[PDB]
Amino acid sequence: DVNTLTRFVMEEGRKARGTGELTQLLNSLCTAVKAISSAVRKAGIAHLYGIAGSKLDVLSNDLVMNMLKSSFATCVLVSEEDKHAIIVEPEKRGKYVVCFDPLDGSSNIDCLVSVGTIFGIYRKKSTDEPSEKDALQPGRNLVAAGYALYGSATMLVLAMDCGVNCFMLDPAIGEFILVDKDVKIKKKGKIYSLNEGYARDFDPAVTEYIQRKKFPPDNSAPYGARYVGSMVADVHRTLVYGGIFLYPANKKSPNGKLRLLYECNPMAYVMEKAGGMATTGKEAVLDVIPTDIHQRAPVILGSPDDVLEFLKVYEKHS
Amino acid sequence: DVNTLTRFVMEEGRKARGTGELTQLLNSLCTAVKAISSAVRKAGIAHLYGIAGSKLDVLSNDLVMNMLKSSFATCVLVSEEDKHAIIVEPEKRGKYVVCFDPLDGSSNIDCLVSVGTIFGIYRKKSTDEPSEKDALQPGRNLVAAGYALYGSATMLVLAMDCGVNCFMLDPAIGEFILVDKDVKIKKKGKIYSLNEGYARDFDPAVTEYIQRKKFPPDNSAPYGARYVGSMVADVHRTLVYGGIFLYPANKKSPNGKLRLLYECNPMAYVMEKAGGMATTGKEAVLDVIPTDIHQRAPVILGSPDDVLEFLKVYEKHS
Amino acid sequence: DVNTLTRFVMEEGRKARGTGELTQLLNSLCTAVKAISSAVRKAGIAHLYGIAGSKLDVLSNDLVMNMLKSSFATCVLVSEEDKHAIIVEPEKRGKYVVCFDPLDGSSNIDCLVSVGTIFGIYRKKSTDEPSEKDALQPGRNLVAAGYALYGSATMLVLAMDCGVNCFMLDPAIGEFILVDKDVKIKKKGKIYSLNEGYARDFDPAVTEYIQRKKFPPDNSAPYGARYVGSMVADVHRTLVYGGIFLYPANKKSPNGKLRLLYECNPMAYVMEKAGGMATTGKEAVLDVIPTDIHQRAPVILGSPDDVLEFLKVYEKHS
Amino acid sequence: DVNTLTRFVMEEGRKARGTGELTQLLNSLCTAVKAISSAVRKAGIAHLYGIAGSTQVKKLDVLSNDLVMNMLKSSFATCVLVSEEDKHAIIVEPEKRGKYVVCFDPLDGSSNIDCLVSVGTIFGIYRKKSTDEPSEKDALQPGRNLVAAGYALYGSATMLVLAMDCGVNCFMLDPAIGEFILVDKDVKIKKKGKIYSLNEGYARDFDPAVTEYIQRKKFPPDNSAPYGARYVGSMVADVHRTLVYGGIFLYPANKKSPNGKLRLLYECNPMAYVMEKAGGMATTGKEAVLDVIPTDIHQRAPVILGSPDDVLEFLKVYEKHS
Ligand SMILES: COc1ccc(S(=O)(=O)NC(=O)c2cc3c(-c4cccc(NC(C)=O)c4)ccc([N+](=O)[O-])c3[nH]2)cc1
Ligand SMILES: COc1ccc(S(=O)(=O)NC(=O)c2cc3c(-c4cccc(NC(C)=O)c4)ccc([N+](=O)[O-])c3[nH]2)cc1
Ligand SMILES: COc1ccc(S(=O)(=O)NC(=O)c2cc3c(-c4cccc(NC(C)=O)c4)ccc([N+](=O)[O-])c3[nH]2)cc1
Ligand SMILES: COc1ccc(S(=O)(=O)NC(=O)c2cc3c(-c4cccc(NC(C)=O)c4)ccc([N+](=O)[O-])c3[nH]2)cc1
Ligand SMILES: O=P(O)(O)OC[C@H]1O[C@](O)(COP(=O)(O)O)[C@@H](O)[C@@H]1O
Ligand SMILES: O=P(O)(O)OC[C@H]1O[C@](O)(COP(=O)(O)O)[C@@H](O)[C@@H]1O
Ligand SMILES: O=P(O)(O)OC[C@H]1O[C@](O)(COP(=O)(O)O)[C@@H](O)[C@@H]1O
Ligand SMILES: O=P(O)(O)OC[C@H]1O[C@](O)(COP(=O)(O)O)[C@@H](O)[C@@H]1O
Repeated sequence: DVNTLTRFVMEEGRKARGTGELTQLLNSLCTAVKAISSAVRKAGIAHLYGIAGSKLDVLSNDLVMNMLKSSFATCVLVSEEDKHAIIVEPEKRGKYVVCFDPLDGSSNIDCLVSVGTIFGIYRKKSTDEPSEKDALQPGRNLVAAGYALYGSATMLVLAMDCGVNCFMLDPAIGEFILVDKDVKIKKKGKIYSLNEGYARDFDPAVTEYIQRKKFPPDNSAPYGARYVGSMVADVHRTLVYGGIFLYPANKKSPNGKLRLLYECNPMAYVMEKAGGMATTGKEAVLDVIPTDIHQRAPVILGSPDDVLEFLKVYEKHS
Repeated sequence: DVNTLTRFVMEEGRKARGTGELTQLLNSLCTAVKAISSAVRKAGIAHLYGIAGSKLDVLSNDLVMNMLKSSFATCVLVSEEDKHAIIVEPEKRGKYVVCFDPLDGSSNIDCLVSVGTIFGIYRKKSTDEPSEKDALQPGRNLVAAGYALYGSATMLVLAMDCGVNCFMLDPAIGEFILVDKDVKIKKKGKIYSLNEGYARDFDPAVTEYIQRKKFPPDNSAPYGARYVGSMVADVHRTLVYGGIFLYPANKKSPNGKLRLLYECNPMAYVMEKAGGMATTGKEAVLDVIPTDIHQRAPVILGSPDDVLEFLKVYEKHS
Repeated sequence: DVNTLTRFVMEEGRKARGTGELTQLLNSLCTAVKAISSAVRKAGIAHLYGIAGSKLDVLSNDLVMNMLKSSFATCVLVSEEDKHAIIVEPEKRGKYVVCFDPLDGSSNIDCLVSVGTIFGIYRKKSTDEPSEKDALQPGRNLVAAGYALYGSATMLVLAMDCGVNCFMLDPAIGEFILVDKDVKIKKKGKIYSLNEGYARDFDPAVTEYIQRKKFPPDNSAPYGARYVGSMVADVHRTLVYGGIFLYPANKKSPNGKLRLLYECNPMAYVMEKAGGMATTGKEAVLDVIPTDIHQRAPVILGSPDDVLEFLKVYEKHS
Repeated sequence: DVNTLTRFVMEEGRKARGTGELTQLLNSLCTAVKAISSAVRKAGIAHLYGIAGSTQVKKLDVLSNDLVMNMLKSSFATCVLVSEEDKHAIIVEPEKRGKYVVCFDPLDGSSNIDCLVSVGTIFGIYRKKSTDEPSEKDALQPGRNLVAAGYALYGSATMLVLAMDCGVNCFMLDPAIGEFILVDKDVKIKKKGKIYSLNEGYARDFDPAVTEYIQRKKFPPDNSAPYGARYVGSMVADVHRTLVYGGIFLYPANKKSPNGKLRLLYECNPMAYVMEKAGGMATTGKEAVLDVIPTDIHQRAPVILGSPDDVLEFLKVYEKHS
């Protein structure tokens, strides 16, 4: 029996006897994602090249912002693309706070690398007039989170309390189809993913863990290496195949590079609902209390056996 | 003044007062590429999931296999998917021999990684009846070669004598728009790309070259690392951004993993026409005389300064 | 401030404090309509004609049937294609009865004429086992009705107690965009639409009315004539421009050609919700109490002044 | 064996050892038709209604004119272009000139496109017969001189119908891959149909031959079945139905439209040419449409076309009343 993201979230919502706002929100997100995919896939590029006579970052941000605002389900919107939190105008305010990265990985989108949209959804916890402060919530408080991946196909991965579900965008009918239900990550994987160009500034624990993957001391096959350079692609692979992903801290970068509110946390939430783990090396990513909406956080995520092994090496150096 | 693949190839052919076969071939290949892109982007997957009540490898092969047969421009077809060369039926025989990987990278299609269609086109040399022998020419003898990348967008990259030109698929109108003319690769890059999971197996030249990239003995910034794990993706980025790509040999894969006929030679050709290089370490990829349509080869290709640097390391250890 | 059919419908549902089934029903129908639109525009047709080597009646009807069964919102499904009402199996049953024409007008689709999907939705309030007799209801009992027209573009027209709203299918993102709110028909129009090839068989009141259009007796401008031959096209033009559409009785169809349950009633309901009218000559279309799910009715609909003019002529003869 | 428009027109050019200009022209047009089709089907309409806030917006009939004009210019194959939209024939800039003269209606029927009526693009292609600088006069040729002609139909599906001396061929647009698939080869029209098409609102102003012929279609004198009526109001749709089911389509001369309404150069001629190559007929009542020597690029003409027996039957009535 065929299932869409809309049918799926409606049935979850009416079982919880909710007000409808979260379903309104995810439909808006879904619509924005579909438009982003059309633009990423370069539909109508011919017109820009003069076919009739006479920004992807920004257009993606513009779609997520406007679609989310017009949902009447949000009050505060934090985007990688905006210096300050966007306060929804009063007559459109709903009860959710969304943090998102509209087109993650676009830094190298000139080579047609996979990119994605990342989102995490919170309840406003206070009745104060809405402010930046409403996004300064730990990942533990997440209500929903996930990502759209613009890869060889476009897929939305959606994480809630009910688990992780994968919807494939059928572009012929603009409908997100349920194709993988209540997904769970391998307890131990065989791929490791991190940018080894930074090896000279590696934290010595990172160096030892990576060297244990390439030169294991126990009969075992060395892990394979993958590193797309686009987080949504690398994390999604980690979830499908298992294994470990790392953007760790070092001495030039005490807090890693990736941003906690709209990269690290949603991915950490997907991982943990998938039975995986996500650490900074000092604590669970979902346990960090943010003080700045654009703050960075180290992230080591993926299969639990692998993340656990990394923390074993990490502690050995602390 | 807008240009398309069909227009570009017709004009080069009209200028060469040709027979029109290569243009029938490249236009048929374009049709097959667009059907692949639609299918890879999940065209109508909702029918497969029961929307009306009621293999990506195989279909892509069938689309290229049939469209080329149907061009009347080919007589021998070699595909990764087929054990032996396809001999076109006499009624449809043309003068060209085509070696292709129909959906390269698809072993990891489950995580929606970038995939691609790699192709290389030869003129039949022998006057014998057509056979597998006709595909055993050195890459030097290539008339045309290139790839279609199914990434964030679908792009066709075609290399001929005139150079390497890049065409974006506008899926809104199904047309390959010329977006980069007469492309040339950077003289020296800032990215290296190889599966370092086989580090335990690297010969000393690769180990030293890779050490040079993470710990440059000269002041400089270390290279960044990218390994998508799909050759079309990794090579295109190399082309677009510069740098070096490597699949050296290892314990499994003593002759290297990638395929000479329909993976290495097309990419080496694209690269050489772009000002780049492509070596096996011992010789240029295009000088290897094949003996078996599916034989493997080591490959180091990319920006010329980076490949020359690798070869100086190779010599030091030779 | 953009708005979608999905967003519009659940916002009407939230306000009504309803059970959700109507939204699940209409969202499922929307999916069917998007799949039909794609097939109607012949996407994937090249696969039929050999692109890779190796019925719109039936296919559209399968799409509506399964999408409606899948919604859990219907219990009795009457369609043009099926001799009997389809009873939904117990575990998928909802409270709604849907009568539809899955691909109205398709008899002449070999000529690429406009076609569409007509639907009408009644509630069942028996507590008896659902049965075909639950579809024998006057149009007055319609909960919702409308149509999807596959014209130069695809539009869904949806009518409820809150009025008529018009949604454009954006094929780039597979979304139904609200483009015309709370629409109302022109008080009087300038187009009359019917098959004049039945002139030898018209009742004299039909004959007199047509003559008034061609030789206006108040010395106004003659009406223009338009007959696409496809009910959805002809009715939609009537809704947008005003005027009158007629399929009266003739020798081959002594009580009309078009079907009361899933052709006349939905169109009649849409007309009355846009401030137009729909009569059989003797009574309001919506007032007919049917005794057979496939029974036919004469229909005259359009702008109220035009229908009243026909009725003044009809009454002069009865 | 699968055949696209590009492949079918290419192999025709190889057979005749041509310069490639006509193929570059039709490929140009095919690109324009595909862009028009995507816009007609409201491709990115949601941006117009603000899914991304405030950031073409032309009116489709204007977009289509730009699309056809630009593509044809860029084909390097045309010297004089005539459009319904521009009062004067466009002279292609010299750098871009080729041998063909093209007359087209970029989005015919678009007046009612707000009701999502079927619409279409019409074209006819001539060679330049003059030796002078290209001028408007170069498009004042009789339909007889047409090299190729046809139309795109933006109906429930998009289809390009292409007529040349080799006959009439129908190519269905596959929007999934942007390819025109040859689906009906060497089409021919039924010798006699069962549908008549014309705007009967103008009955009061009809010529008496039209009145009689139409009354014959409704009240036949020989116990034949009366014809059915269809009239989309959109020439491309009506003429295509005529090509596929047979029958007759009429926009005839009026008391108040002494020269009909449809434009000779880029509406009647291409439809007349498509009919003639498909085994049918196309008359003004007083001559074959294609024989009319035009003196104005925007002059109009009566046009009766369709099944040969039906047009003939009509002319008998026309000769009786003359
Ligand atoms: C765990 O996953 C979640 C996803 C979404 C949401 S929610 O906040 O967005 N709620 C909805 O979506 C939603 C609720 C609802 C109801 C419904 C039924 C009984 C009680 C109430 N509620 C009161 C009396 O207060 C409502 C009926 C029909 C539809 N329907 O089919 O549209 C509904 N949809 C929450 C959780
Ligand atoms: C470097 O790039 C290439 C790509 C393709 C090819 S080729 O082998 O496929 N030939 C073609 O493409 C091609 C040729 C050609 C001609 C043409 C003109 C004068 C002489 C001849 N020939 C004889 C007298 O024998 C032909 C006219 C119109 C078109 N046209 O616009 O369709 C043409 N297309 C070669 C090289
Ligand atoms: C006139 O137009 C219509 C269109 C649709 C419908 S309905 O019957 O299918 N209802 C729905 O769709 C729908 C209801 C609903 C609720 C909701 C809220 C308070 C009470 C209840 N109900 C109980 C306690 O019993 C439900 C909350 C959120 C969403 N939401 O935004 O998903 C909802 N959607 C009716 C009429
Ligand atoms: C009946 O319908 C028509 C449709 C199209 C045309 S044409 O004028 O546009 N010619 C073409 O299209 C076209 C020609 C051509 C040739 C070719 C071959 C031998 C000689 C010459 N010519 C010289 C020596 O002068 C050319 C080779 C390859 C391709 N090819 O497959 O690319 C070609 N395409 C005319 C009529
Ligand atoms: O180049 P690096 O330092 O390896 O970083 C790659 C990381 O940066 C990101 O591209 C974030 O950068 P963007 O601003 O382009 O979104 C992540 O997707 C990815 O994980
Ligand atoms: O898994 P590895 O050892 O890194 O090898 C990856 C290589 O294998 C390939 O995927 C071969 O392609 P396939 O997926 O078609 O087998 C190349 O694209 C890629 O460069
Ligand atoms: O050809 P006629 O007798 O004028 O009737 C046309 C009517 O028939 C219909 O096409 C219904 O028939 P089909 O659905 O079988 O094609 C209506 O859409 C249209 O109004
Ligand atoms: O409404 P009328 O007078 O019957 O004329 C309709 C005719 O006019 C046209 O619409 C002319 O097209 P335009 O919409 O571009 O004016 C033809 O397509 C059609 O045959």
